[PDB]
Amino acid sequence: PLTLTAATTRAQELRKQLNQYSHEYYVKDQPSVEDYVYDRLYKELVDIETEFPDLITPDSPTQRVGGKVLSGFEKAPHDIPMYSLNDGFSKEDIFAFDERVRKAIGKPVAYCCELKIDGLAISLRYENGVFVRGATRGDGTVGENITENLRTVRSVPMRLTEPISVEVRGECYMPKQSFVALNEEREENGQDIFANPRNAAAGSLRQLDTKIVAKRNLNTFLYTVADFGPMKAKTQFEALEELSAIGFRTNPERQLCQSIDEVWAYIEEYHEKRSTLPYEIDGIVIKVNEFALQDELGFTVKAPRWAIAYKFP
Ligand SMILES: NC(=O)c1ccc[n+]([C@@H]2O[C@H](COP(=O)(O)O)[C@@H](O)[C@H]2O)c1
Ligand SMILES: NC(=O)c1cnc(OC2CCCC2)nc1N
Repeated sequence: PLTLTAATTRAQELRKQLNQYSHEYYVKDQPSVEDYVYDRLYKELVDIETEFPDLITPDSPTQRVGGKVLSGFEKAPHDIPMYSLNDGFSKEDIFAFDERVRKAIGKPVAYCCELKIDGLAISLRYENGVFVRGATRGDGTVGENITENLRTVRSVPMRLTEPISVEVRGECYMPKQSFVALNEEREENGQDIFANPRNAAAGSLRQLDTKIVAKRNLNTFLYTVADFGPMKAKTQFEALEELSAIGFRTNPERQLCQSIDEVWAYIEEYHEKRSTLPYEIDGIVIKVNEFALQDELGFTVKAPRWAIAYKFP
């Protein structure tokens, strides 16, 4: 037989090994083991959880399939507000942004450049390493609590590597290939298609039945922390490294540019690589890298003064 005692220990072992495999596959996009190895262990875990349902834990990989059905979403306040971004549309707009930054700071300034992921802004809160809240940006100060749905998003860690208390923010999006596939499925079932993957991702995260959301193939890129916790980064480039280090999925295409000249070249570089990417972007986000200089520039009412988004038409 398998006793409750033996199963309690073995279950944790399985959770640890499977989540590590899930990390490599969904977060690093680089699995280490063949699928059949994962499926075999996963099946063993499912058997144990079926026999002893009390052994089911929130960080168990079986829970990714969802199950809960909400009546509605609760309000999710952001005490550290989630701002939006000021826009630029021309090479002149970007150089003018740089001129304003140098005027305010008084010296040449480095920019961390990121692809602008076209999706839904999310905030992920963790207590002692445990996922405890997921939320939409909403209006910047109050969004929707979509914790249950984001449990189904495989790149989102249910328990972090270290027991750290942090809230991080990024983009949840639907990959192109999944957008294509979902719309076909809607065509088959007599449904209106989504106009674009941004809309598909937003309609997905608005679903109240978490079982549907788990089927929707959503993914994430994290790019900032609202509350730092123990985190050590002093620059945006450092933050992105640290975010990867504690277990989040980050976008590999960011670059540290030491002149506005390098910024526009980045912009031209990816303005064309755009088509080759598995996800949609609507532009590029230019951030003053040093956090000390970001604080110095501060925020307007709408947006940070230390950033600008170059939009593609
Ligand atoms: N490390 C791996 O090879 C790995 C990890 C997670 C999921 N998968 C694959 O993804 C598919 C669905 O798995 P999950 O819904 O449990 O994530 C399965 O076919 C599974 O084999 C593979
Ligand atoms: N859509 C994106 O990919 C994206 C959006 N926003 C930001 O930075 C904002 C975060 C709060 C102040 C600057 N970075 C991004 N990469």
